[PDB]
Order: sequence, then structure tokens, then C-alpha cells
Amino acid sequence: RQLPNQMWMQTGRLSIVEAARHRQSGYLQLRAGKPNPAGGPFKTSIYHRPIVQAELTAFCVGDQQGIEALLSE
Amino acid sequence: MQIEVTVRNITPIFSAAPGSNYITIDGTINPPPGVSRFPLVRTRMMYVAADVGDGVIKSVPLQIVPGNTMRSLLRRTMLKHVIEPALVEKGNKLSIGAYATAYSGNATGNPDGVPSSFDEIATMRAHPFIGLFGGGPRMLEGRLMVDSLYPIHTNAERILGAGYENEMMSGPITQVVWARRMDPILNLGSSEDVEVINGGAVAANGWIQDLLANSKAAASKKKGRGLKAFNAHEVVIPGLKWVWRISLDRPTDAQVGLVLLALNKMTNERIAGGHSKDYGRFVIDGVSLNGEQVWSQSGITGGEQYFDAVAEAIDGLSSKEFEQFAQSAKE
Amino acid sequence: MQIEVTVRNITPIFSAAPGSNYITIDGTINPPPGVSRFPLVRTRMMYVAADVGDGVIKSVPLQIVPGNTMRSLLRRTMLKHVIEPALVEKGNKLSIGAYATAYSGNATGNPDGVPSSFDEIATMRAHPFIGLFGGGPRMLEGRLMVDSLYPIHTNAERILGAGYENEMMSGPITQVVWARRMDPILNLGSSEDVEVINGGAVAANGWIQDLLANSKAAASKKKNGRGLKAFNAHEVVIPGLKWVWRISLDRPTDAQVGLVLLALNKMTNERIAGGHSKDYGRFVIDGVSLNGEQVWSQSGITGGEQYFDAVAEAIDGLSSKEFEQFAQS
Amino acid sequence: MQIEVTVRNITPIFSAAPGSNYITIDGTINPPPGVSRFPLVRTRMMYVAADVGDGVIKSVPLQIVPGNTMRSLLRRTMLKHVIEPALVEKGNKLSIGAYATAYSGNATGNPDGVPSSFDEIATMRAHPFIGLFGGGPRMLEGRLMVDSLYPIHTNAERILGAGYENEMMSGPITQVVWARRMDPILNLGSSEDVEVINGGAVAANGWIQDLLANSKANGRGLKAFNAHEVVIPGLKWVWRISLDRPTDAQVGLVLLALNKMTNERIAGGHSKDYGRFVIDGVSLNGEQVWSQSGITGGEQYFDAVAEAIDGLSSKEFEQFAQSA
DNA sequence: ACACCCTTTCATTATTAT
DNA sequence: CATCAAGCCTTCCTTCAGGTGTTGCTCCAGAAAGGGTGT
Repeated sequence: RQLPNQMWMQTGRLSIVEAARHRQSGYLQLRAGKPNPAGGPFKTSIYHRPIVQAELTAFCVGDQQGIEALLSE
Repeated sequence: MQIEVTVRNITPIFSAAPGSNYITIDGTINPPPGVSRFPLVRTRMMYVAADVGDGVIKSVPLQIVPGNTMRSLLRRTMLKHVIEPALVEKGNKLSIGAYATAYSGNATGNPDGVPSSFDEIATMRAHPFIGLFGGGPRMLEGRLMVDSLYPIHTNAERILGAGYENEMMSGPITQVVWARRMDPILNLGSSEDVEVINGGAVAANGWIQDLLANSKAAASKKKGRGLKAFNAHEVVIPGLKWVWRISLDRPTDAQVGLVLLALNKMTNERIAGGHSKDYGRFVIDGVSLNGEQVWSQSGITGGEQYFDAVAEAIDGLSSKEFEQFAQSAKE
Repeated sequence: MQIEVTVRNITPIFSAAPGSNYITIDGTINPPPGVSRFPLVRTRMMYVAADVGDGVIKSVPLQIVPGNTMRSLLRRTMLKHVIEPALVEKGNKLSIGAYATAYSGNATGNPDGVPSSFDEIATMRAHPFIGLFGGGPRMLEGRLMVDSLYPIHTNAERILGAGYENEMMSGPITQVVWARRMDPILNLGSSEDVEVINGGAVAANGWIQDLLANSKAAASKKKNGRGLKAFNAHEVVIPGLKWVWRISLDRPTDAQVGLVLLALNKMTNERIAGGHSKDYGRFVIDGVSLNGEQVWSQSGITGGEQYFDAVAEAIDGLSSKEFEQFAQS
Repeated sequence: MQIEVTVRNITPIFSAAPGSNYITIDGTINPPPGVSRFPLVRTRMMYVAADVGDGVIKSVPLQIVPGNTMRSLLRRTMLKHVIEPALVEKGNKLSIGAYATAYSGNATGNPDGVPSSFDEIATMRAHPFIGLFGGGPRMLEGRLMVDSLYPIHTNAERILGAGYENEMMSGPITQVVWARRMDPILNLGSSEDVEVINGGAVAANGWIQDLLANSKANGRGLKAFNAHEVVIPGLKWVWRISLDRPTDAQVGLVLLALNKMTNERIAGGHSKDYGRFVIDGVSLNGEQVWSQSGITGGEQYFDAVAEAIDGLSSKEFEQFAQSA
């Protein structure tokens, strides 16, 4: 580890405002009048994934030329 | 809709920055401790990456008015001048929570996490005023974005881009202004001057002995607060040309018409603060509506369809939308 | 295919961060308890490795916009400016699943796993919009990587690599901006001020007395209704600085590159990372290097004609049934 | 209401600015150390943005009187001349707290962090004087916005919108004016000049000895020599007195203050008669309402303020000044 | 008649650094 | 028409005022299960 381990918050939110505009215009065919951030298509969800900046060392048995081309891609 | 208006403050700008700032008697900002320092309320400074030298881009101060302050100024201008006259000239009336929602965004703290209906959100963003300032208990996304008031300065050169290289200021942009707050009865000099005071000379002399005892207590503390308070405050110098970038994400015709009506009624409004010292007085000398100059001295004299749409929509303005905006699902 | 987008923030950048951060009246962030601390919501920052002034690397705070935020910004500007206008022009509509798939990548049309044949995986990965993000019930891997918006700053020098030492900012790129909510009933001053209110003076005085009762209740509590008086802080990234933005398309078609190019053409109306009421995130695009070839002009993008022609033939050939069969079946 | 008080100072304006500024024998201000350095107090200077090359706008210092000074001057000629005679003529007497809240903004330097009830705010802002000047322990906002006194100068071209395009003074508007205080016991001369001091001439001799002691070496002798920068007399200034949704009594009180504005000094340098000024004009939202006898027109404002001072009472000042 | 939608409904701790 | 003085001194700041109150966040990031009803 080159860095202290930190945490990435990320969220998934479907835009309720844009969906309301599209539902009024009819581009979105949604009969339901109310969103739900707890669950469903409009679930605003929060999720935290751990983050490390480090040096990655792997030991194996393989041809040097073949691995180098794959990891160069 | 990318409204870029340019104003000229004819009186200093005092958007007071919160802090614990001091100043010497000479004018050095935040001196080292031990020297006699006076309280200073600095104006609102932002930091900005600017081009000093050649490619030596640095975070330099630029003293501004916050976009929250300018947003509330635009809101209260279109409220006191467009929304409320058209709402009193008919029989409509607001609840106290609806007034609170129309002015502060929300009717209270403690909002409901339950969202609002899709038809509700579409109708409220179709509203002339609610779609600009979407607050409420269920937090709408208001379609009006209000920028900070930036002085047209070299330190904002990366922000302004092009078209402002003339009438651009440089160098120092602010000024410390001092205030005395003199005790009133020290100015008392005669029996004719003291006849309005209960007791006359007795109460005045009693306050004088109280002042002497307080000064002795303060001298004992150095080695209850009086009416002598000498202090300073940093303002932005007047005569500056400022820019202000209103924007509207896919507006209704009436909403940008309401913004134009508030900009036309920006006359005799104060920008941030210092009401007693007249601070914040300004003259708009430009409005550009997607880049076309639509400000004469008489008024806007352009963008007519926005004005007819907002006239037809404040004709149809009522309190029902304001009341159902302010209504909490929890309450 | 690599696209480098160099932008310059015209307004402050504020990508809000979690956590209970506090600040005093002076700018001391997270003061120790036993002092007046105020709620602060900072910009999105991550620690990054940097080697400036020394050969070794240290963890420095770099204030960025997340790649998820810029990815959804690219998605939303393609939908708002290319995809939905084209679909409205053909008169096509989207279902709940197709909308939650195209606009959020969500699998709520079919929560249950949806099996996709390698052939249809190939055809939807060759779609101009669907192959860029994938998602939906199938959870298709997108052709598109949207990296974080990195400020051109000495902290970012490991991420930036070479070629950015000019116009490289240094020091702190953040500033605490103070915002308060005034109670407007306290600013009521006259009968003409209050006669738009039901009740008027009696309701106004009831609000005042309720506020003073709540204030005395809070003062006795210190030694649950929240009023409208608030005073808080939010750290922003200062305006005027320069950012890089990496968009790498993993073996794309020409129409997908054309769609990202149309996004960068129409993206000047959009805002980065929110702060919407304070106009935060407004920017201009200063450069676009298309595989290292600078293609950005002042008026959109000049050149790159095969991508524009391919995305043109894609959007006249675009219908919603691709989105419905990408979501449902 | 917007009020344009064009005044002309008859005597040199001196509103002293803070700062340990200095002056030489000549006119060099704040010199390098080692030269003969007399203390200088300068007038209040306001940086304003004006064209320097006619295409470039820079910050140029302009001498001003502060809006705080002009505001309290207006409050004192409005209070001392109208409010106090109306209170003593009806027998109304204020407390010392209400007296201080009248001339200053409040009675105590600690204001209570408490909003006042709306009926109190409505009665206070419908009051003429209290509506003009807010404050108090619960910190009312007044309706009067008083700007600084700007000289009509080419430095204030961006400050002054229109109407003065031919009446702009140009050049420097200040002069360093020198003052001193000799020790009078050095200037006796005669034994009949020491027949009024006790101890007589020898006692005066002792004072001279102290001066001789102070010529060799914290007490300070009377012999002082100093300077003050003043604005030049005869300058024409523009005063902006603005009003936020005013009642007619409030505008009438402002016009009563400007009507009998003549026998007042713009504050600073009282002993040298420095604040003496005359008013060349008063504009009431653009119309010229000033005459040689004072303010003509604005009749409804004068009748409203005349009906306001009748029924002016102590109890409103008491409830304005009373802390919660 | 089944997919879409609007309301209940139920689960248990616990301190906090920067 | 030319010099001849072509300054000397000494003052060369004084006292306080050298903030006060208030804000000192809000909320949500569930998803069956049991009812409806709308194509």
C-alpha cells in the first residue's frame, strides 16, 4: 500500500425531475405518479466501496513474452 | 437560457464574510498578536485560479457577492415586485408556511423524505416562480441557476473568457472603511441638551460614573459592554463593473419572463448588505439574452415574447400552487 | 479510442461528500469538541499519490469530480441532446424498464436475471448508445470508460502524467463558501409586507412567538422542530481552473465515438456535479484531443467527419425498440 | 425615495482617517525613515473606479465624508431640532436608554439575539424617526440608506450617473494644513503677565526648567507641531439619501432635517469651523425641490411629518429601547 | 387475468475520529 | 555689468474606542405483501 485505504461513495439515482418531464411529455410511458427512493426504478441508492492505491505483485508460471503482450493491452 | 447581465455598483459592496478578522490602526490585515487590533468584517472574497505572469496560474483573492445572496435578491425582487402585487390585486392569499416556502425555499426545517408526485413536479417546474426556486418540504430542483456577482477584473479573466478585455479592472479592488460608534451622552453639553432625559443631569451623570467604573474594570482586566465601539469593515470599491450569470435549464417562456421582470425591477434594490450605509446600490448597464444585448437605459426593450408570457402567467397566478407546494406530506 | 477533454470551470465545482464535517466561524475545518462548530459539506476529494519535490510519493488530497458523476453527465447529455430529441422526432416512447435502463442503467424492468445470447450481446454492444453503458437487466459491459474529472494540479501529476506542467495549479484548490437561510417572517416589516399572508399580523406574530418558544426550548435543552434560520458552509473547488477528463472507448464503432463527440458538442449547456441552485459546475470546453489529435474548435468540433456521419446514420436509424429489447427481451 | 443633496462646503472638509500617516517639511506623505517626519492625519479617502487613460479604469482615491458620519449628522439635526423640541413641547421625557437608542442605535453595546414581535416591528417602522433609523437591542432595520458624501469630481464619473456632465471638478482636492501649539509660558514676556498665576514668575520659571529638562532627555510638553490633510473648501459634493418603501412622515422628517441643515457642521475639525457647508440643491426622486429659503414642494411630506410630531410620545422610544 | 401501482410493515443496535 | 548673502531651530502627537447576536442542518438512500385497477 502506497496510500491509506479510503472509501468511495457512489450513488445510483434516476433523475426524478427528468422523468417527470418525460412522463408529462409522454416520452416515458409510466402510469405511476409517485417515485420511490427506497426501491424501484427511482431508488436513490448509496454504496461505499473501499479504495486502495498500491503496488500489485503476482507470482505465476508462464511465458514472459505472452503475458507482456496481454498486460501491454 | 444564459442571461449575462452586467451591473455597475455606484456605492460600495459589503457582502460580509464570516470570520474572526482584525486590523491594525494603519491598515494591515490580520496583524500578529500583541499589537492593538480592531475588529474587521471583510467583504466576501472568493479564491480564483488566475493568470499572473505567464502561465504561473495561481489561486488569488477576488472579492464577490455570493450567488446565494444574488439568488435571494432576485427572488425577493420578483416576489415584492411581480408575484405579490399580482397576488394582492386579486383575492389570493398565502399561508405563513406558504410565504416561508416562497421566500426561504422551505416552510420549516425537518423536511419529509417522501418525494413529490411526477405530475406535481411537472406542474411546479411549469410554474413561473416555483420552477425557478424549487424548495418546499419535498425538495424540487428549481430550474434557475444563479451565479455569483463577479467583478470584471483580471483575476476573473479565465472565468469571463472573451469580450470583457476592455473595462477590466486590475490591482487592488477593496477598501477598509472605519466606524466609530460614539457614546451619545458624551456629546451632552448643556442643561438644554439634557431636558429630554428622565432626571436630566442626574441620570446622565449616573451613566457617566457607570462608564468610569466600566473603564476601570476594563483596565483592571487588561492589567456589560459600553456604547463605544471603534471598528472596521472591508468593502469592495464602487464604480466597478460586475457580471452576473443567470441560467435556466430549458425554461418555460414565463419563467425567463419573470427573471426579465425582476431584472427590470432591480432599480432601487441593495445587493448584499450595509443597509444603513446605502451599500449595494447598483446600476445595470447590460443584459445579454443568449448573447444579444437587450438592455437600454429605459428598460429591457427586447425579448417581447417572454414578457407577454409572464404577463399572461401572472394574470393566471394564484395561491393554490403555492399552498400545495408548501404542504408537507409529513405534516 | 481515447478522448481527452480539457475543460475550464467557469463557476465553482461542488461535488458533495458524505461524513459529518464541521467548521468554526474561522476557517478551521473539523475543530475539536468544546467549541462552536458548524456543519460543512466538502467537495469530493480523494487522496492520490504524488511525487512533487521528492522522488517518493505521498498521499495528497486531490479534489475531483467522480467518474460516476461524469459518466452519468455524459449519459444524460447524450439523452437530453441527441437520443430523446431523435426519439421524439420518430415519435417513439420508452417504457419504465427502457427508461430506467437508458437513463440510469437500472435493472428494474426485469429484476430477475435476463439471459443475452453472445450474438445479441454483440449487436447491442454495436448500438450507438446502448453499447456505451450497457446496464439494465442484462448488465452489459459498456464500451465506454469515463474517468474522473481531474484538476490540472500538482497533486494530480501522477494521474496526469507528462504534458500538463504548463497551466498546472498548485496549493489549495478549495474554499469554504458560507450560506445561510434567513427566516423571512423575521424580515417582515410592515402591514403591506404581511397582507399577502392569511391572517397577516396575527399569523406573523404567532410565527414569531413560536420561534421564540423554540429558541428558549433549545436554550434550556443545551443546558425537535427546526426553524428556518440556518447557517452552514460548503467547501467548493475554486472557479477558473483547468481539468482533464478521460473518455476511453474499448474498440468502438464510429457511431459511438460520434455520439460522445455530439455530447461534447452539446455539453456546454450542462453542469458538472451539481450545486445547481448556486450555478455550480458551469464550464467551457477548452480542448478535445481525439487519440491525441486536438479536434476542439470554438464552435463545437471541426473535423472527425466519419464519426459525425456514422452517428448521423445511427440517429436517423434509431428507434426505441432497441431500448425495449435491451431492457425487457 | 431617492434624495440627491447637492451641497457645497464653505470651509475645508476634514473627516479624519485612521492610520499613522506622516508628512515632511514639504508635501511628501509617509516618507522613508530618517527624514524629519511630522504626524499627519488625512481625510477619509474612498477608492473609486474611474477611467485613468479614458479606456482603462483604475482605483483612484477620492476624498469623502463617510455615510456613517453623514448619517449620524442627519440623525442629530433631525433629532435635536425636531424630535427633542416636540418631546419637550408635549412634556414627553425619554429614559437615558431611550436617549442613547435615539442618538446611537441602541443603549447597550450588547444587543439581545432575539427577534422582536411583528407588531413591534410594524409600529417601529411606521414610526418616523425609528423607521428611519433602526437598531435597538433586537436590531431593527431602518428605512433610511445614507451614502457617503462624494465630491462631484472626475474620479466619481462612474459613481455619478448623469446630470453633472459639465459640472465636474478636476485635479487634486486636498491640502495639507499645518497646526501647532506653543507652550504659552514660553510666551509670557512681562512680569505683569505672571500676576495671575500663583507662585508668580519664579513658579513660571520652574515650568521653563522642566522644558529645559525636556530639552535634554510619559509626560509630554505642550509644544507640538503637526499637520492634517483637508479637502479644499468650495468643493461641490453629492449626497445620496435613499429610502426603502417609506411612509410620508419619514420623508417629511428627512426633508425637515435638510431644511434646517444650515447651522450644522459636517463632523470633524470643530474648532477650525471645518464642517461649514451650504446646500445648492435637493432632488426628490429627480425633481429639484430646493430653494434659497430651503425646501419648496414636498408639501404632503411636511404635513405628514407635522401630524407625526403631534402625538410623538416617549412610550414608543421606551418600548423600542427596552431589551427583551 | 396479470402486470402495474398504492399503501402498511417489520427487523435491532449504538458511538463517533479528522 | 560681475559676487554677496545663496538659513538658522524646533516642533518631528495626544486618547480611546482595540464588537455585539445568531446561526452551531434537514432527509433519504427497503422492498415484500396485501390490497386495488387498467390494459
